[PDB]
Amino acid sequence: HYVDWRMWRDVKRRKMAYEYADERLRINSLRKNTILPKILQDVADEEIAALPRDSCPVRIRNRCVMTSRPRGVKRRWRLSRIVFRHLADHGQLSGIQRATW
Amino acid sequence: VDVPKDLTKPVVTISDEPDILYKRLSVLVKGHDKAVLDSYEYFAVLAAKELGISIKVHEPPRKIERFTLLQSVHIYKKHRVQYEMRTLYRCLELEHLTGSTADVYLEYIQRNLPEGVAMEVTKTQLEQLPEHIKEPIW
Amino acid sequence: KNRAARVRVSKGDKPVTYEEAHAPHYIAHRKGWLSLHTGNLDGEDHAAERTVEDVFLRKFMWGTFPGCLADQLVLKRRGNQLEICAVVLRQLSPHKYYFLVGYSETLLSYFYKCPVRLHLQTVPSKVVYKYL
Amino acid sequence: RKNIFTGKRLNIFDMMAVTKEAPETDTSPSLWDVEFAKQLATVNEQPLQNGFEELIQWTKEGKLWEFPINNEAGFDDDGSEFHE
Amino acid sequence: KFEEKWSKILELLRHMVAQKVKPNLQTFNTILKCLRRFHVFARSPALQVLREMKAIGIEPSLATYHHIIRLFDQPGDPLKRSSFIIYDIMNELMGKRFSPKDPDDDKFFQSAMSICSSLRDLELAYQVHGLLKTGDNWKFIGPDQHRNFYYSKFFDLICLMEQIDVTLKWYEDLIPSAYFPHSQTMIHLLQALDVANRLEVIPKIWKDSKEYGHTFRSDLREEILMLMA
Ligand SMILES: [Mg+2]
Ligand SMILES: [Mg+2]
Repeated sequence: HYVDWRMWRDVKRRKMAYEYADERLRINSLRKNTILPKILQDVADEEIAALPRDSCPVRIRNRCVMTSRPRGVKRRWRLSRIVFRHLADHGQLSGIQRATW
Repeated sequence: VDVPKDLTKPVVTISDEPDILYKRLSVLVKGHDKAVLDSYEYFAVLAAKELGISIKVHEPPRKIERFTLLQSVHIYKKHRVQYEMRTLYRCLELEHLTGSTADVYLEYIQRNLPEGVAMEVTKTQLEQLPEHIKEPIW
Repeated sequence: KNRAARVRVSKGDKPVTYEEAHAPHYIAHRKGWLSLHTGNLDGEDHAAERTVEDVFLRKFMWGTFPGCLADQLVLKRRGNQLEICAVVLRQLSPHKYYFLVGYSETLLSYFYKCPVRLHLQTVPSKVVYKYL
Repeated sequence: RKNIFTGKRLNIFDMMAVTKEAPETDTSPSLWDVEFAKQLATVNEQPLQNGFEELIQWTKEGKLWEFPINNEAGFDDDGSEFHE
Repeated sequence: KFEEKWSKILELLRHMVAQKVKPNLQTFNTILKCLRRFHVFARSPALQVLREMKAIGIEPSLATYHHIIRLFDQPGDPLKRSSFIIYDIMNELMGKRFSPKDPDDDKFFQSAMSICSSLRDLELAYQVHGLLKTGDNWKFIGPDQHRNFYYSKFFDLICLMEQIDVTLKWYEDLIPSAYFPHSQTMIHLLQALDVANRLEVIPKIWKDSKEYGHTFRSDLREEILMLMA
């Protein structure tokens, strides 16, 4: 019942990235060093690259939770500039007022 | 004419363990409205005087966080809207308290903390040197 | 021209409320805020979750009290509590108000995991600030 | 001019000084004992008479926070010490 | 007949002591609750049961005293015995805090007030009600239906007996904060203003009646007009 399929695909991505977060963390530690042998680091480069694509955190997009807008999103409220203003202009956001100086 | 002939009071047992000491008790309340803080100050100061507590009040400088957004849904870059959140502060510096007195005063004012008002309570406790620190072992 | 939260003038036969008659540039000069919490204060957290709860509450109450709300809600948070203050009309019977107060207070307590209390203030008719 | 308590009484039961020292505390109450304790919590049942009592009821149930506020309430990390 | 039942009950008691079984508060309460049917005869046996409870150091709860007053109470005009009993019970109960022991502990106050109303004794009702305010004993008054009945017999006895200047202080405190009055209470209050020649308050007793749902009570409107005219 999400806004659109683009939103639904990001929900799945955030779920798969939460399951492999530890497995990816432990493998990257091996790659991010000059201590272990190159032979071992080469095997970890193939193990983390064989994990599903949607497990990668860079493929996540901070969309608006009300409209699924990919751009123009405020991270503190997780809303788009259009929805944020609609609530702020009606006095529904605590403390938010218009600036004049 | 109708009044409870006898009243029941909550039991306050005295423990054998010693009580905690507090050199200072700093209470920092935030808010978007200044009169709500001027009114909470009057309540917290008067509640300290009746309990026999030393209190000092000062007003830290405010903070204003601003940000701008596009006015239109499409194009018209030049035209934008600017917003702000104003955070006002009020610090209540108490001194020379005990664990029990602070436990009571804080509960009294924390419960009556009005809407839109947060609090950061910094507690400065007095301790004594541990046993291992008295003399060296080597 | 600017349009946000403005009720356009008309012949003079349209009644409006106080909050509905003032535009966004009066929100801290002649109006207050309909929701009051600490999320949007400096150094505070969880301002995004408090907003989704507010959006849902205003809709839950609009469809749970259909045709009864005289003016917008006023949400208040004091620690764990969540106080909903509403102005309602006097058409509905009090028997049905007490049912909905207990049904909403309970359903919302189990949904948001917080003690919820609802305060009604009945008015005979929708208060009118002026006619546009 | 005679008090009711003073006078003849039934002498079937001998006066008891003390009760049994240790009962079957390990044994759990039966259904008859769990439902009879629910009838003794109803005699004193009354509607909330004031605002303070509502807060007291909630606090006992666990819905309302216990003051003064402790940010670590209900969170002990398995009783782990700093050296772990 | 009671004489046969009394012998029967004593057998179970003798078996209870013959099997190393100790009685509890409930054991004695059932006896008193059962003896209610024999109003007249069980009067003296009842006290013997009470004395027994004190012997084994079993503190009578509110339910115990409830089963006694109901038994002694009987639809009689003299009520000589009932009067002496209640006076002694109060002196024992005076200045005490109670805890829930028997499910019927709540039914005490409703009965005790009924006794005072039948006896038309106001000095005793101040002790029964003064015992209900000590500590947290106000929680034993009981459900709504028991609460309305208690405050009716109580307030109806106030208007009849005490001065009018004090009767109006009880009418401002109880109503509506405690109970909502019934058409009869408004009448009894009207018959007290007449006795005190303070008929200037009648225009106010009618306002409050409409606010309590007695706007269309035939009997009430037929007694307010006669008094004024
Ligand atoms: Mg990106
Ligand atoms: Mg413009």
